[PDB]
Amino acid sequence: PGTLSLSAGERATLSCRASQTMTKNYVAWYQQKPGQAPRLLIYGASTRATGIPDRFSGSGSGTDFTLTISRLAPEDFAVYYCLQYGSSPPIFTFGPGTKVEIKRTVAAPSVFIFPPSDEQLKSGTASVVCLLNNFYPREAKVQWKVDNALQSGNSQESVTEQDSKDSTYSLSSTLTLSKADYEKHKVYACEVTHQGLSSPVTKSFNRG
Amino acid sequence: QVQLVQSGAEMKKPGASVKISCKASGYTFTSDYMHWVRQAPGQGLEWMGIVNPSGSGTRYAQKFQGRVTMTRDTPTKTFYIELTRLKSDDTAVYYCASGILTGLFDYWGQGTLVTVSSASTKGPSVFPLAPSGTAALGCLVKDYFPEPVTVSWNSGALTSGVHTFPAVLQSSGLYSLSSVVTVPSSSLGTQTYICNVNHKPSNTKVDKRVEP
Amino acid sequence: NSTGIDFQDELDEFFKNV
Repeated sequence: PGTLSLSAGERATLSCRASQTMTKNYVAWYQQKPGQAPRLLIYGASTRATGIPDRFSGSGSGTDFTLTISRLAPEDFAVYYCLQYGSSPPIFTFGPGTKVEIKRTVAAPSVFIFPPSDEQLKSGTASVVCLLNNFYPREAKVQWKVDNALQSGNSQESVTEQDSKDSTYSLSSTLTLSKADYEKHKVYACEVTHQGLSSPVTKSFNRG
Repeated sequence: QVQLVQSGAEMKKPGASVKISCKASGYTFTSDYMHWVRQAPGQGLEWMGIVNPSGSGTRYAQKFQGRVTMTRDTPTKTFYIELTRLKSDDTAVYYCASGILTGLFDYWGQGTLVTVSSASTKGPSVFPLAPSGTAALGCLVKDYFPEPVTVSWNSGALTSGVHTFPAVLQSSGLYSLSSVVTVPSSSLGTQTYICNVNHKPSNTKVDKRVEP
Repeated sequence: NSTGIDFQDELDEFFKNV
């Protein structure tokens, strides 16, 4: 379900892959914003729900159904879901969500590395954190290195929702290992790759 | 106005059962089909079942057939779901929804988080993320259960540049989270930076200063 | 007739007959 990037006032057309022509015209579209309940926009393929602007519209026949946003207002940016339903027997099947996001000028991440606190090492775990601040587009690759050894499977990633102000993303990667393994190595680095970086950026520290 | 109010968040061990309520107000509760919809964190929506206005007719999604039960009591205007044999897969926010206008989902409850895990309630540990143009610093909110956790800086004095990342579930079964803030580098010796983390489920509140 | 009342009518027919 590929994410859509577009500026305000652009057109978007979401498609729903029906099975057995759905039934009659029983397809609906829901919009959800982070931290919020979904809101119905279209049902019955084409009739709008109460309070939904005319800029939303639905259409289609057979297996092909479509939600068109003729021009995106700032409040239209959200995740959109297709709902196929029927009456005999009743059934209601959400499709995968499609995020619609604000397109923006490219912005390179600012990278920071944080060595584990002496507080945490007292407890026997060592968490190294790599911060990527205010970047667009969302696609970014963090690559931990420990004594020139590429790492995999010992880190977890987290990404903020697009910022209300500058429409940028931020990412945090936490490399976690035991205090014993942490002291067997000297150099810790996270290498960042992004569309805004002409060359990969490496932030690093030597333990102690 | 139609209003659906669900019961509060629940914590369950695997294999246990859970029963969420949904109290309706502002309408007769005798006209509308009701639905239960769930959403795992970071995932899509998933329909579970439907109940006819009398409550004598139901139709669950096939995945939950034999383990879910939905009921309705008009005199109390309450809608119920009962999920059993809970697994970690069942961790989700559960929504009740009324179909009074279309027969679909026209009005929603606020939702109820149900966390199925063998882990027990646990307040966060908090560790500084020390700063080395602009500087960065933060707090590592680690090994807490369950969600959610709220974080603030200087008890609301700081907002610009703050980022509080979504929690990630560790292999231990406890959640971990980081909150960061960008500041001018000159202020590292002239301003006190204190993260405030409140874990409501454990009623734990911790403050942590972040020196260089 | 409008789509909202019609689908609820079909749902009424399924549950009345099962």
